[PDB]
Amino acid sequence: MREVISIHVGQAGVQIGNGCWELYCLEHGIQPDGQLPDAFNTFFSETGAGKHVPRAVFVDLEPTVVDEVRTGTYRQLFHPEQLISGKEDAANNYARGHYTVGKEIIDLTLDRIRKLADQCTGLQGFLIFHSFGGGTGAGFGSLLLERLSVDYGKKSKLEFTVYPSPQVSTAIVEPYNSILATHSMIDHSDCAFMVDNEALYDLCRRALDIERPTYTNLNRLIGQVVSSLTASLRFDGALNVDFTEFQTNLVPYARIHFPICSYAPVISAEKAYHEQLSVAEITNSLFEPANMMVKCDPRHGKYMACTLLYRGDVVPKDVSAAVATIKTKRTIQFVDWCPTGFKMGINYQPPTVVPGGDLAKVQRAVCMLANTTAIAEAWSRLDHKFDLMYAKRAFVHWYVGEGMEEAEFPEAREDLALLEKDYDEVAAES
Amino acid sequence: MREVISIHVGQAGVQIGNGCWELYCLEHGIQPDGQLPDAFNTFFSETGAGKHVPRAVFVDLEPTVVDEVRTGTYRQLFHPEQLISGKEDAANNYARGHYTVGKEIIDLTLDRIRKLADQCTGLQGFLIFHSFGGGTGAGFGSLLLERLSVDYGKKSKLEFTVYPSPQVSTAIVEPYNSILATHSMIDHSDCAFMVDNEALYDLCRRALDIERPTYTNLNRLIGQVVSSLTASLRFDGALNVDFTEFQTNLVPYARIHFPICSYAPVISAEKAYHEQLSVAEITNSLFEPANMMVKCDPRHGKYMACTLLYRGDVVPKDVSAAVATIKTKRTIQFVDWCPTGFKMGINYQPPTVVPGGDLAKVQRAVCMLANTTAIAEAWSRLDHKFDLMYAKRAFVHWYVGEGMEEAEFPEAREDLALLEKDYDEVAAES
Amino acid sequence: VREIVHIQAGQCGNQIGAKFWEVISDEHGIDPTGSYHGDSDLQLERINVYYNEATGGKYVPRAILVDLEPGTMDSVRAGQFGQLFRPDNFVFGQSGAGNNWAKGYYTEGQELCESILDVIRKEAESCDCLQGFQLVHSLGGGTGAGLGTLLLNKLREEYPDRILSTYSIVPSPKVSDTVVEPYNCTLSVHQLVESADEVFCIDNEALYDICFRTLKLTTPTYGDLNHLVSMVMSGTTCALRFPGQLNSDLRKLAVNLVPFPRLHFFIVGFAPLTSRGSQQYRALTVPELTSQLFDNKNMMAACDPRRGVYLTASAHFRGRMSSKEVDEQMLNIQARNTSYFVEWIPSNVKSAICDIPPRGLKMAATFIGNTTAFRELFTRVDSQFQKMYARRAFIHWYVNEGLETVEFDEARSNMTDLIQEYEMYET
Amino acid sequence: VREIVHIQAGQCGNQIGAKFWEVISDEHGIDPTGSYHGDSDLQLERINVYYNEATGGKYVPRAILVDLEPGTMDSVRAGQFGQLFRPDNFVFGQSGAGNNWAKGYYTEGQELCESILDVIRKEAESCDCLQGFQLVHSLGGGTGAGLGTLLLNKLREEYPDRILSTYSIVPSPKVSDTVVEPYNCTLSVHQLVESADEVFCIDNEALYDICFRTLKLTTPTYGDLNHLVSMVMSGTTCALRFPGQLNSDLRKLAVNLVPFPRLHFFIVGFAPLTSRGSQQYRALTVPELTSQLFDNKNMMAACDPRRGVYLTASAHFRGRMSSKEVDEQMLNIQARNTSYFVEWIPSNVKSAICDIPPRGLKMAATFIGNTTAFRELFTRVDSQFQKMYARRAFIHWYVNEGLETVEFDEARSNMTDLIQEYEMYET
Amino acid sequence: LRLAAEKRAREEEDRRLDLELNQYEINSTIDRLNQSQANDEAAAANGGSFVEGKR
Ligand SMILES: Nc1nc2c(ncn2[C@@H]2O[C@H](COP(=O)(O)OP(=O)(O)OP(=O)(O)O)[C@@H](O)[C@H]2O)c(=O)[nH]1
Ligand SMILES: Nc1nc2c(ncn2[C@@H]2O[C@H](COP(=O)(O)OP(=O)(O)OP(=O)(O)O)[C@@H](O)[C@H]2O)c(=O)[nH]1
Ligand SMILES: Nc1nc2c(ncn2[C@@H]2O[C@H](COP(=O)(O)OP(=O)(O)O)[C@@H](O)[C@H]2O)c(=O)[nH]1
Ligand SMILES: Nc1nc2c(ncn2[C@@H]2O[C@H](COP(=O)(O)OP(=O)(O)O)[C@@H](O)[C@H]2O)c(=O)[nH]1
Ligand SMILES: [Mg+2]
Ligand SMILES: [Mg+2]
Repeated sequence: MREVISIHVGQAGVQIGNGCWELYCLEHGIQPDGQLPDAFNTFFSETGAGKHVPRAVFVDLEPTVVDEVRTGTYRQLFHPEQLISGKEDAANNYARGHYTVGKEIIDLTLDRIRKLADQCTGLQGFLIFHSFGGGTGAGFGSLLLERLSVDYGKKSKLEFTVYPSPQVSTAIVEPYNSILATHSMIDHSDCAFMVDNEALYDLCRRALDIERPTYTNLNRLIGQVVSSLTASLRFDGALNVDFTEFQTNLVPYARIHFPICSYAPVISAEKAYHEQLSVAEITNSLFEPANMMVKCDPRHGKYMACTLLYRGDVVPKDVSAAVATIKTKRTIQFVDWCPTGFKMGINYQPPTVVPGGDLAKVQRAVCMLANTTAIAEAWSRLDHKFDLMYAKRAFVHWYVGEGMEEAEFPEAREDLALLEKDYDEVAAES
Repeated sequence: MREVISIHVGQAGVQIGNGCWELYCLEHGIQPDGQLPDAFNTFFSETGAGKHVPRAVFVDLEPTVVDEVRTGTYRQLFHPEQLISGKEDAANNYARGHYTVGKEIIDLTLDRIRKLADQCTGLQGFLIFHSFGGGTGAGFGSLLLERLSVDYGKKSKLEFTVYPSPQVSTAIVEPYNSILATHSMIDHSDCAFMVDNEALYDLCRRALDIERPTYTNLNRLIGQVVSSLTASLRFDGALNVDFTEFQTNLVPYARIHFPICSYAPVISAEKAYHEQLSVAEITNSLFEPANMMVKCDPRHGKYMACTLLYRGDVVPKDVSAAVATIKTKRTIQFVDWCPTGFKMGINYQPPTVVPGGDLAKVQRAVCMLANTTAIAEAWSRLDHKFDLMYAKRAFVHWYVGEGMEEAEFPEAREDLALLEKDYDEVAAES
Repeated sequence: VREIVHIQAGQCGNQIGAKFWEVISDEHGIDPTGSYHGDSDLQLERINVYYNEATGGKYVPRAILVDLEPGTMDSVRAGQFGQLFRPDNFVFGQSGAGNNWAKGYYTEGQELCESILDVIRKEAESCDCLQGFQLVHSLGGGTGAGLGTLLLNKLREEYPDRILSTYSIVPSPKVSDTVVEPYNCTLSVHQLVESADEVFCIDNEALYDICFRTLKLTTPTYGDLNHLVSMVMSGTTCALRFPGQLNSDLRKLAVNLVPFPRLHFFIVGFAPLTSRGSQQYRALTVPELTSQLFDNKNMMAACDPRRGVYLTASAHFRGRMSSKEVDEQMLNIQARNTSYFVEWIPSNVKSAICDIPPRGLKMAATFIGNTTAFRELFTRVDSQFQKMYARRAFIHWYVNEGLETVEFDEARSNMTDLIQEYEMYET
Repeated sequence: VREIVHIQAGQCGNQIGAKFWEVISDEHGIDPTGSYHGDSDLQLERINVYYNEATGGKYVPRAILVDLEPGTMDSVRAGQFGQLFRPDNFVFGQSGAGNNWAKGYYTEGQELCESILDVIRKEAESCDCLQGFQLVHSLGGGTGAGLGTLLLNKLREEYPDRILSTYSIVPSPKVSDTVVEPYNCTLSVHQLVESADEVFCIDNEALYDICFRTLKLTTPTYGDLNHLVSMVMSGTTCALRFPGQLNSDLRKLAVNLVPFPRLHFFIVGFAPLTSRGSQQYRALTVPELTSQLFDNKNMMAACDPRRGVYLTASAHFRGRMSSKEVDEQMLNIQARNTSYFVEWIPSNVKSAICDIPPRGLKMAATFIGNTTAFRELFTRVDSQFQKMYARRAFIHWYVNEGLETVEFDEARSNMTDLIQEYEMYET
Repeated sequence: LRLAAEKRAREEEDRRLDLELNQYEINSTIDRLNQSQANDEAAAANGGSFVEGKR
């Protein structure tokens, strides 16, 4: 039929994938063991009898995170060939995850993903998860995309990556790693969505009433976005949006593809008791700077085309009035050479809840993917962080010692400057 | 339908507000929890299930007054977003609530008032409460009005403020805050009603029978005036008056807008047993200096246009005879260019009495809104008090250190000085 | 969430402060072991202003105790509520006090200064917000007078915005417990004027006079005297801890009462103080409190307001009472005694109402006023200092510590100028 | 599967390691007889890191014991956990230590080294993987200072890729227990700079100061000091043994913390520590751990961070806690104290979280920092070496073993160059 | 509504297991092996005083 392949790389990918497959299995009604107590086939394969197996590949260069799944409840769900573990991690070193260690396991990895696609008759895209700061998320993720570009060609490769936060930082060598991975992402990826932990933390505190969240709560938020993102292929609705429609509608040029994500309503039980949450309200919640999952102000730049997806008992008349109302907002700036500005989507399957969850049981919800020049503010930040370290040659010896050439450091800086030129030139006057 | 939004600032605004909503909820027939044991749309919205919610926002820079509502019986009525509390109060300092602390919370508030206006299908005005002497009442109130003016524009923003008393005073810096706030109010506000505590003390002791009142009794008296003021929009009547009519009918010029308040009959339940209290009686009681809610004698000045609001059993025939009689009274003056001089309205629903209430159950009552030049007496007293302290500059250093430039102090004095002689030109005749 | 950090210095500060926590602990309802065994929910509303909670339901005060000799400390722990304090906030030296201001300021102060500031840093940066600090010390001694002023500069340097409220005890005119007091008081005044925001002045003689005139105590001890002072400290911060009809915290008080940066020295008084035989005759009404507060005998400082003129006045009321009745009394007393108020400031009386009273009393009041009568108290110490300094005296004890003789001249010059400043504003 | 080889050389290293195995065995639940009797399945997940299993359920550590005289080997043999170790791993000489660096490195080291290296070889080649080595030794003695450097050079020759992390104790600044330490430490510094990837410096004096100030221990024996140091070894490698939300192994730490090849000396610390009986006054939360970790008094090395500036810092957290809470605390401490961190490195603080805290604590933390304050310590030893070397003095005892006088000048030259390199990067 | 009241029940359970931490102050003090108790080890009886050197 129609189907998507999910690959999880590094801790930040597989830990999100744990939350995604919990949500996916419980939404369709499959027990964690893979049996039953429809749209099953877009994400699972039916081995026979009454058992189901996901289309997922779990990979990290160190076995601690993966062995949690092998020992956890979901151990009965996955096929052990899918669960791939290396020996020693990349030590937050791009060169170690790309040049020395990465090439030891890449060909074993590529056989499994290709094998999984043979059972896949109607493949239409890939979903890949990264963390930019990590050695494996950036070093090995770059090596993965470079090969999949020639292995599969003109198939949309969508990514879900955690972009480094403005102030919250857990790796000192983080600014070095993002620029190196930026060069490899920019040519091969069809479109890569942006999220960051710093905005998710504030969102997980203000709207959802949690005093002290963990990585677990943030992972359920991201799983909801992907579930809403892929629901058009699974459930019935009124305006279906395929994977290829994202590729053309969202990105105007080759190198301006990076979007940002949003979701609404994200609300607790007590507040949703008071709020009506009709179509007009949820559409207004999307455009506030607080709901953005990237801590960048949209008011700094301007908007290119955005894509809107509605899940619930939503009537098309209300959708048109909402966006027409949005166009009346003079605080929202759109670029003149995009007077169309929008694509809509409607589906009938409401959002789904989880035991021990954090969210409210709403009848309708909307998910937003937006392309804006505001994230040029984010790149100029990361470029400046790189400049201070490399001016004094702050961490070059570690990268060069593991096979990396120094010549890549200025080149990766050069490509980013071209990207910085491309954004404000796009945002320039008609 | 037709809606009005209420905004409450500071200690005075908040605890007036919970007094008013105690009245409205009792009047309309809704429990404090929002359930039932019509004109709901004018003040309330219907949430999920049959629960209702006020169209009100409570704002203060310190949590004590707001937290009383949060733990009170009415806590389940309000949406927790509506109750906004700052960290540390303005310390009766206009600069502290305008520049330093006010700008820390201004933008959070403006989202909540704007978001509540989206649910306002037929919005026609706002109601805003102040106390002039307070830092948050004046400083943050001015900033709120300044922002709100450009946000909405052609919407009638009505204010209901407490003018500092001629002699009763609780703050030494009280004259400074009132004059600085006056310059901001005069340009932005459509119309603002004056009352003072000293007159409300005298009325609640003389006419209404209490030896020793508190602020609780005074707040209930204010709620009656607003209840009759909005009764035209809610319940049936032989002569309806909308909010926009009050703006046009009362104020002759831009800057002379300030009216004063009166209400009749204010009578204890033993005294109400004596007299029939016909229409002519209550109209005559309105115009005596004893019943004025501002302690300035109108006989010192002259009357421009007055607005009268009748509630209950009144018949339009009796109204015409009463006002004709009042024109014959030679203790009442009118400027010559106001021969008509009156706006009248009649509504059928009588006032509502309260458990633990003070007033009687009278079935015909009248409220008066009148614009008079006798208010110019109040400005001169306030202006005199400002000059004594400013000559030796008794408190400039506190305001300057908190972000004010000194040059604003003479400007607000000048703008008041023009208003003082503005009143004398209008007081003249040709 | 307007936390306040409490610092006690010297023999005077530790005994006043220790009695201070007995008052608050019973007000909020904390058992001396530190557990809540109260009677009302309103007590736990805003106990965060003064306490931290140890996991287990045990509450710890934000107290820092400072002295040069450990003799007074073990007398505090011997007290009933001494177990409450955190053991590590006990900061003390191993040398005699010396009763010397220079010795405390230069020799032993520097060694203890660095350790004390970090102890301050722990409590100051452990809370969500910080309004100001609270210092208790006397000026006649050497420990609280000397080291207290040094710490007051460091607190101002690090934390300029916060309110540095201090409570001071002034050396007495007639009988006093130290020969070299004019040297200690004169030097300390320079640091108070420029650094602290609010200063409250208490005289020991007035405390005796109130006990014998009003309370009719046949044998007053320092416990009864310190009980009176703790009430005023409790009253000022009551607006932070409990709801009220008209709120007024510290920063309101400083803005209204202080017209110019240097004029911020205050006198206090507490009503009602009822004789044990007059209770059956006195009917408690709001005007009855007004009579006691503005009565000259009730003032805790031995400076007569009638000899000077008022600049500002402030009254705090506790309990459920009429707002009209309170406001009418301020007008009444102002208009009936017009000769004692300055013309160029109208409405010189500030007022407030707080809902919850002290235990046992169904209504009580607190008074804080600022007046030109302070010229009396400073002229007193200036005259004694001049004669003790015209000829040299014990001064060699201060010179042998590092203090220069020019510092005394600077100390008198600044002190003299503050006397003239109050002279000018009387006109 | 990231096995680590542990080597104990000298008196100081042997006794620290003996306590260090008591910490692990309790944390994993291995009976002193080498058998498993624990309580959780998670303990058997990755026991292979530190232990070998003998057929029969008997677990044997990867430990190698080295000394020049048999005195300490018999002391460990009589210890509570003495039977745990493998008897063939005991390698020792039959000569006095001599307290001589040259004698240990040249005269007796060579004969022992060929046997010791083969003892390393059976264990290093026996396991599936080998990430790095672990050495415990002093830098003021004759056996640890000399022979430890010799084995470190040889281990670098055979295993270039692996992480040669060592744990060293520096001679104290005020009182020390040997006349000729400055010669010993200076000669050893040349080897450690070029061969060892990670070096952690610990001072005995700071260990005593922690004992009185926090632990209140009136008489701290060498058991307490070694136990405190044993906490840090257990904390660093805990990320390998137990799962967590954010894994950070040794090589993650090296790349993050070390900006340049030669600046890799580290100061360490641990939190929380229990004040006797005063733990009832403390509410332990994540912010409280942050207070102790970046408190300068909890540092285990007697070099003040405040007199220098920071380059990189790293904190581990153990237990079930919030990830937002951790990341907000690191940002808070870096923003509030900008003066001590370098501009040309943003985000100077790394963070990590582990799931399972040690027994006895519901949460714990480890702090590792790299700062310019090491210049204080190296100035100390260089100064004593200089005034000893000018007189010549005790060189008579090193020359008669075969050490040229040219080696003293070279050793100082490299030591002084290391000090300058920290000076320059302060700009 | 139910999910909100359910949510507060979970918090109260979480605070109970937070307040358990008084248990591990007991271990911290009762830790005699770790010599927060100051054991006076190795059989001081004046025939000798020692069994294990550092003890
Ligand atoms: N949302 C989310 N982010 C995570 C999670 N775990 C780690 N991260 C993020 O991942 C970022 C760093 O990347 P790494 O954790 O090093 O991932 P990696 O690609 O495996 O890198 P290596 O461990 O060195 O191989 C941090 O900024 C974290 O915010 C998680 O469970 N959920
Ligand atoms: N009628 C009436 N007036 C009140 C009431 N409470 C306070 N006031 C008046 O309010 C004035 C003082 O200002 P506040 O009410 O404290 O207003 P505010 O903005 O909160 O002042 P801040 O505390 O600085 O924030 C005084 O003149 C009082 O007379 C009340 O309950 N009823
Ligand atoms: N009001 C009051 N005064 C006290 C108390 N204890 C001591 N004093 C007086 O405070 C003055 C100065 O005390 P001193 O010991 O010099 O304090 P220190 O030098 O700051 O430590 C002495 O004259 C004492 O008589 C007390 O409990 N209450
Ligand atoms: N922390 C600690 N230090 C010790 C212990 N025993 C000795 N030391 C210190 O280690 C330093 C040198 O040890 P030394 O005996 O020369 O070791 P050697 O090189 O093997 O001879 C001395 O200054 C001792 O103070 C111990 O058990 N623990
Ligand atoms: Mg990884
Ligand atoms: Mg307020």
